[PDB]
Amino acid sequence: EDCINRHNVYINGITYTPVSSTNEKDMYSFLEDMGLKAFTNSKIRKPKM
Amino acid sequence: AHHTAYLVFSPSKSFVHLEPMSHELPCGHTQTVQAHYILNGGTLLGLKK
Repeated sequence: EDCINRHNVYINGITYTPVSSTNEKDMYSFLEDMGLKAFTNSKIRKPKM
Repeated sequence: AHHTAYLVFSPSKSFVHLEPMSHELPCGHTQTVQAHYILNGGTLLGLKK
């Protein structure tokens, strides 16, 4: 559930950069590509929005 | 009521407002005129005044 979308990304500075996703690798992803799953509450999956 | 307003750019992050006497204006008089100033770090290096 943990969405993080700001109304706008808030560049206090040059100019407000907008909203878009990323694409990188993850521990969740490491352990799914592993082949498996676990339970924690650590900050494993990226803070996707 | 309808009105829009905007904000400055200030990478110094300092700025002035001027508070008008925004109404009818006589002639052959004066008016005292006020403003509200901030200066992040002031003379950062500069000199005194």
